Amino acid sequence: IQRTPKIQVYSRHPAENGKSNFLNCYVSGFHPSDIEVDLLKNGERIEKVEHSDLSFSKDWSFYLLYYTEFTPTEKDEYACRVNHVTLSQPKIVKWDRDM
Amino acid sequence: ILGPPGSVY
Amino acid sequence: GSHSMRYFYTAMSRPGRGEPRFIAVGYVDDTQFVRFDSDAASPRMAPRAPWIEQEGPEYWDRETQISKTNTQTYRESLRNLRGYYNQSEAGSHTLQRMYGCDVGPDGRLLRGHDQSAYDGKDYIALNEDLSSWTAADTAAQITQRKWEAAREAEQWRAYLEGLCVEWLRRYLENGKETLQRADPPKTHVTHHPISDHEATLRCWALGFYPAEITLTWQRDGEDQTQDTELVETRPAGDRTFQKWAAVVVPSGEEQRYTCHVQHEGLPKPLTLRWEP
Repeated sequence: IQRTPKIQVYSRHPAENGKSNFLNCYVSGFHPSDIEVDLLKNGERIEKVEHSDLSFSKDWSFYLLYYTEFTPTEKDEYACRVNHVTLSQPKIVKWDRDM
Repeated sequence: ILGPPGSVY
Repeated sequence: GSHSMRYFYTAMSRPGRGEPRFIAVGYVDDTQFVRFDSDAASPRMAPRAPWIEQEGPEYWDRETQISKTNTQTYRESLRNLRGYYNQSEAGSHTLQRMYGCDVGPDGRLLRGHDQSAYDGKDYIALNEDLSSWTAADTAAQITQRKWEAAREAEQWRAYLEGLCVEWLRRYLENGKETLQRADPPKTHVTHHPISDHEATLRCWALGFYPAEITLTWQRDGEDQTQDTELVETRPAGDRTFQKWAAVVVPSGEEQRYTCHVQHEGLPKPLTLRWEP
């Protein structure tokens, strides 16, 4: 079967403009495991993004955390861009400080 | 510590 | 109180792109502590938590060899499973296994687990008796017959009641400052006007471990299950987890709503409200 990814974009710590933090994109609930995840800083791909080791939930679906160190501002916009076999085009989820 | 190797499926 | 150890195996074929990848990861509760990946420059079982680092070469050697053996076995298994479902050699497929033991506060076995899935569908599971199997379909029945003939359930029961519980107990002692420490959620409620007559109340739980938590909203003491937006528990990246629950409320009715939080790190459930 094929399951489409859920996506949450958020910070490790409560966001404080000018303070160093981690930007997270959590992808989960998907199957099969092949997935493309990019973190964007104003539309542009951040180069050094790590991720967790592939694992999966009790319902067999996969999850991964992609994260990079960042320092949020009033200006900069952040997002996570996800591609998977279930999506006809990449999905972009904007970081929203309140979510 | 890991479980046991066993039968192929 | 209670604890679990689980291993997660994923074997994924990829015709034309080499042999199937095999990954194994081990957890105690929500803490990953080992990983093996057949694609690594030099494949070996590797530490992923500080408290496992003290295990000796004999430990790492055993785990690496088992995982290298599994790499080969799971490849042969994926070929068998393709055959069982009359599938093309051209498609990619996934075989997953999840197994391990649960123990209570006293370190005794509560129950053992061993389950597998093929392309994300349940395939075969060891029953709670640790002696018999439940096959999902006629393909899995073929596996069940092989496993019966090979006395696999006996081998699993011996592991689950033996090494699994013994080593889980050892890990819990060696990592006791973290594995046996529950961090309670830090909780707060935010308020976001939607319109002149409604607003979102979002109840936050942050910085908690382990992941298991319950966050619910009540209106006049009635649970708001159907009307609550509840996001999946998500990792912060520092071992802890985050979650929120949101409800849309009529402006001026905010005080009728209470957020209720249960977490093992809390003595008694928490009740909170929006505090303007």
